[PDB]
Amino acid sequence: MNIMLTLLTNVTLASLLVLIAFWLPQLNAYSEKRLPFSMKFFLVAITFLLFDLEIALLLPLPWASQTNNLKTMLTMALFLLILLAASLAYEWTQKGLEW
Amino acid sequence: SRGEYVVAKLDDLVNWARRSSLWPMTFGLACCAVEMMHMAAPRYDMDRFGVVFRASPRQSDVMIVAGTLTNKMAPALRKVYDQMPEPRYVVSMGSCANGGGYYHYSYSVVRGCDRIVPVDIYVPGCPPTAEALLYGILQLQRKIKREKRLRIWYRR
Amino acid sequence: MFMINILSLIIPILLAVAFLTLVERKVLGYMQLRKGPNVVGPYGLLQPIADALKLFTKEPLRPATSSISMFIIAPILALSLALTMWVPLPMPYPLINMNLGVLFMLAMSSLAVYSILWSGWASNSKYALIGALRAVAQTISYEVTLAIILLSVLLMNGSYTLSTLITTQEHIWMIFTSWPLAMMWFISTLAETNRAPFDLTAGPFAMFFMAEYANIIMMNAFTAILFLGASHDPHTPELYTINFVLKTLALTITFLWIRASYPRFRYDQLMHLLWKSFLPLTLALCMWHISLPIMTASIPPQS
Amino acid sequence: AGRIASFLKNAWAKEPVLVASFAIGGLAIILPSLSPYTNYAIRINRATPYNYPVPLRDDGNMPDVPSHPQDPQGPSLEWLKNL
Amino acid sequence: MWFEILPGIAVMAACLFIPGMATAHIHKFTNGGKEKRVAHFSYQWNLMERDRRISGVNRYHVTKGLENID
Amino acid sequence: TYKFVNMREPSMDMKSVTDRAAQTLLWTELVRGLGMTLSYLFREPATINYPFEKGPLSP
Amino acid sequence: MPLVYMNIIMAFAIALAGLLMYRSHLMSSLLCLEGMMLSLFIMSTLIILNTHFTLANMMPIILLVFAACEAALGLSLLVMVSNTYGTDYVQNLNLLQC
Amino acid sequence: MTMYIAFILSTIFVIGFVGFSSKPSPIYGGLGLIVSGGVGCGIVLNFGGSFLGLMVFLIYLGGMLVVFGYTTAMATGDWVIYDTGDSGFFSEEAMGIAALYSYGTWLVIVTGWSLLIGVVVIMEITRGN
Ligand SMILES: CCCCCCCCCCCCCCCCC[C@@H](O)O[C@H](CO[C@H](O)CCCCCCCCCCCCCCC)COP(=O)(O)OCC[N+](C)(C)C
Ligand SMILES: CCCCCCCCCCCCCCCCC[C@@H](O)O[C@H](CO[C@H](O)CCCCCCCCCCCCCCC)COP(=O)(O)OCC[N+](C)(C)C
Ligand SMILES: CCCCCCCC/C=C\CCCCCCCC(=O)O[C@H](COC(=O)CCCCCCC/C=C/CCCCCCCC)COP(=O)(O)OCCN
Ligand SMILES: CCCCCCCC/C=C\CCCCCCCC(=O)O[C@H](COC(=O)CCCCCCC/C=C/CCCCCCCC)COP(=O)(O)OCCN
Ligand code: SF4
Repeated sequence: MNIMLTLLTNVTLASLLVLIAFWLPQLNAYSEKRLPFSMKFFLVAITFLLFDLEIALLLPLPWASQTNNLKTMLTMALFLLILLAASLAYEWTQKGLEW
Repeated sequence: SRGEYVVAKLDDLVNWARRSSLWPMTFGLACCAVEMMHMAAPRYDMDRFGVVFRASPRQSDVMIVAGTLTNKMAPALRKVYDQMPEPRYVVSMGSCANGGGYYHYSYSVVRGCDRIVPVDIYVPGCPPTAEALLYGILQLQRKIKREKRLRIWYRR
Repeated sequence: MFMINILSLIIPILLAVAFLTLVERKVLGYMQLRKGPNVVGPYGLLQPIADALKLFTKEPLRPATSSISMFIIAPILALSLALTMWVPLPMPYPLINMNLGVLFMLAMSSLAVYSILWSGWASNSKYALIGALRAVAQTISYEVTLAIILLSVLLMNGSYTLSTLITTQEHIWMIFTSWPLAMMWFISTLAETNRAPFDLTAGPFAMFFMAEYANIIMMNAFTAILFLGASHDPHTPELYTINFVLKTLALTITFLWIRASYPRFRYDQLMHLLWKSFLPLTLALCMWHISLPIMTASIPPQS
Repeated sequence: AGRIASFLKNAWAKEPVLVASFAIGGLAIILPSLSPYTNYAIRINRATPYNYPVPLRDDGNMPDVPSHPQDPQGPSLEWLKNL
Repeated sequence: MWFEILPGIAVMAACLFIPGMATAHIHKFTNGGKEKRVAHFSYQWNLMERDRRISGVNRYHVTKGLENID
Repeated sequence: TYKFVNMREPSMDMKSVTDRAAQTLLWTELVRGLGMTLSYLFREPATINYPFEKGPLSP
Repeated sequence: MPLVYMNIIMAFAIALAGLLMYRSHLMSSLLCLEGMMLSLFIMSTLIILNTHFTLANMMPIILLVFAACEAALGLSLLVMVSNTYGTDYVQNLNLLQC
Repeated sequence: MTMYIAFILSTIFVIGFVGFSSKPSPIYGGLGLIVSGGVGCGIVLNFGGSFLGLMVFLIYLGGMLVVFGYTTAMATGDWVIYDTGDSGFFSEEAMGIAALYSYGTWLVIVTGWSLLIGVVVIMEITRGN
């Protein structure tokens, strides 16, 4: 309720400010007179998406550190980060990060 | 009455706002651009008057034509002027822009930038000193201060 | 009195970003052996008001053929996100006390790119579309390392609550525990807001400017809270507010300093910078900060 | 031996970021298996009571189960205090 | 000189002074002179609801001491 | 008479390599540039107060 | 089964029908697939949270990640098709036929 | 009752799906999908899944639909089913999700292998030739 009211107020303030900005200079009369598709941009977007997925996997780490299974949790976290590094290394070596 | 008092004070406020922040885009055609950059230098510091350095064409109030306008260049200058939002002002700097100057009798030079766009202030000199261009900018500010739009709207 | 609190959070931020333009101009001028605006207002103070009034009275250049819907939508989203990102910040008491404040900040920052995408798309220009694509790629590339560094740092805090960051830094600052992550975070925040040396790119223009400057101030405040932990005594929070504001101001002036000091990168140069220097070190330090509390038996409390 | 040292010296030049990253990652992997404080961290995690300790029904055959928290029977946290 | 930059900065600081300070004062005004209660984990919420029920005025911040034990 | 502007050879001993790596990983020259700009901030500007002050001229 | 589950299932069905309509613009096919995934995630999260099945809270995340991977795959394929024809029109895919 | 706020959110979810399933001008379909995703995240957040809702809002919207829009721009009855008891001194969804590294080792292994294979697959497919 508080957060929804805050977001509503933010949006309303922005909308009112934009409307007055667009309509204050509209009341006064005036004169009033392709293909390329670079692939590397798509590749960097896809790499960002995959790294974002691995970040999503890494996110529960702060709570993962209180489990009484510290060896297993540490091993799995290090394995996930090692796999992230391996993905980065494979993309690096196969000329995936060039321009 | 209060009806004209309100529009007079609104005119004063709007004129102060418009002249207190003039954002120029400069056509650095020739040697007068050098004196423009010297007017932007630390000694004269155009920015201290609210006149920013090298604004974008879509957000510029005043156009400074500093150099010789050739026949090959006139359409580009006219297009850039047309792209500018209103209210818009033009300052003609130097003899070349004012009337052709040293190249007046030439086959490839426009005899004055006022054949293409209307001009508000003419700054004379070959080139005008940075102080001269600053004086022209302040004269344009005074000209803006003199103007009255809400009053014209009210009495019409 | 919640609406009063929301307004007292929103309006002062807008005033601060209005006068940050003046501060930047004066700082750059004095670092350039000149002055900034000193004619409008006693000390150039009335310059932002004149700028705003002139901008709001100038004819707006609608493309006359582009999508009007997105042309209006982009500034709304930009400014709404810029104002929304301020609510979880504890100074020292947050307006909205979220459990996962950090994740909400990250989500809003990720949302901030739709404004760039839509503005570039609705520019109806191929060159502006290319520029928008480059900007979006840079944004996403750097928020990757932002998120990774953020989780690595928060591993020492115990949760995603920003209020707990004050308790974590009661005795020492977080800058000492991890300065390399702090340097990388600072550079990533520079690249996030499109500030030099990463600045490769009427009314709506002013509103976009307000959104960017609010994002800059917010990012510097987030850095101050995350890495420079002020001391908060519960019986006088004004001391913490003073300290936090001073640190945020110092960081923003450091942003201006950096802008005035360096040339700018190329696109491929900053792409390579990130993907070949920050990401490997970020991963290595993430592994190190996962291992360290377990190795030293210093795991933060909350779970 | 000599080849490894030469390669490391050449890598520390013109590639310092990768050398630092690999060193940090290797240390992060190796050190936990050699640290003697990790068992202390596991014990600290084991000593945090999140749930209510449900009492056991006494049947006269539990000498090691305390009848009261202040009684000496049961686990002690003197080591945690000394840490 | 350089101190001519100080005024604007000062103004900016004053603006950044307003939000946080305001929040604090409001949290004092709407909570009976104390900090707003932090309620995570659903146990603190249970404590707040119990306080609201036992207050007698439907306000959690109205604390009841030993004088209410009779 | 001619001069060479960029004809230097870095020393390849361990100390110099470590110094270059420290410069890379700690951004020493960047702080040097920052410090020079900071020093430039704390000196008097060269701006005159036109139109109340005028630039020097000659007969 | 309350109305919220019905609404999410109906949203999934609408997204499936939109995917099967295939007016044009294979990008729209991918969008409909991902709307189907979003509905699946939403109602699976509702079911798991309602029943307080703690160990199952990991299932949505996993699903999300895997589905997003597929999107990347699909996106790549889309790009390839465009690189042959210049557009992602569905009717350009008629070289192979029954 | 707030006129069945959960029902209202689900209804807006349905209208968003109807709007984007018509597939008009895929940019507009992406807009409808963004609105629907925001509404669904709101549903999850209001239900009590703060972490999963924020995961929607962050991962889905900020990365995945962003990549979708980027690629596109390149081209041409409630409240009754709720529980009664409390959670304790933690949030149950956070504990269950964190159990992925202790309980769900197999899931971590298979998901990581799938993600690395997906990186390799994307690179090979995009290699061209
Ligand atoms: C057996 C024959 C193997 C050869 C066949 C190869 C086929 C593929 C190999 C992949 C299968 C891996 C099997 C591992 C199964 C995981 C479960 C088992 O290991 O026990 C776990 C033990 O965890 C171990 O630490 C797992 C470590 C192994 C993972 C690290 C590397 C995995 C890489 C394998 C392939 C991935 C891609 C290729 C990389 C080179 C559980 O830990 P624990 O805490 O007691 O119990 C939790 C339950 N509690 C909470 C009630 C207590
Ligand atoms: C709170 C609601 C906000 C809604 C919008 C309101 C906009 C903000 C209000 C604040 C306006 C600030 C005005 C301050 C201007 C004073 C500047 C003054 O010094 O100008 C001098 C006086 O000139 C004019 O007389 C000043 C006119 C300013 C406006 C007159 C009164 C307008 C008040 C009406 C406000 C009501 C607004 C209702 C609709 C929004 C001349 O200086 P100038 O020539 O430059 O420079 C010469 C340089 N020298 C001196 C170094 C050589
Ligand atoms: C075994 C531990 C695993 C965990 C740690 C890893 C954490 C993350 C680090 C890895 C991230 C990805 C790395 C990807 C590797 C790609 C390397 C590469 O291709 O770069 C080569 C060049 O780099 C190389 O030569 C390969 C790597 C060189 C060695 C790096 C360090 C190796 C180990 C050194 C430290 C060993 C341990 C420390 C010893 C000291 C005791 C503490 C080409 O560079 P370009 O910029 O494309 O071309 C130059 C012209 N533009
Ligand atoms: C014994 C156990 C210890 C545990 C491990 C600790 C190891 C720590 C030692 C190493 C860590 C240092 C890493 C810190 C970050 C390094 C990143 C880096 O070096 O990148 C640079 C590049 O970095 C930059 O250039 C960024 C500059 C951006 C311009 C702005 C200047 C910023 C400086 C102003 C001050 C910064 C303030 C930082 C802290 C702020 C905190 C709020 C490399 O790029 P290139 O030189 O071009 O070469 C790469 C190709 N071979
Ligand atoms: S106006 Fe005079 S000084 Fe300026 S470019 Fe022309 S000839 Fe040179």
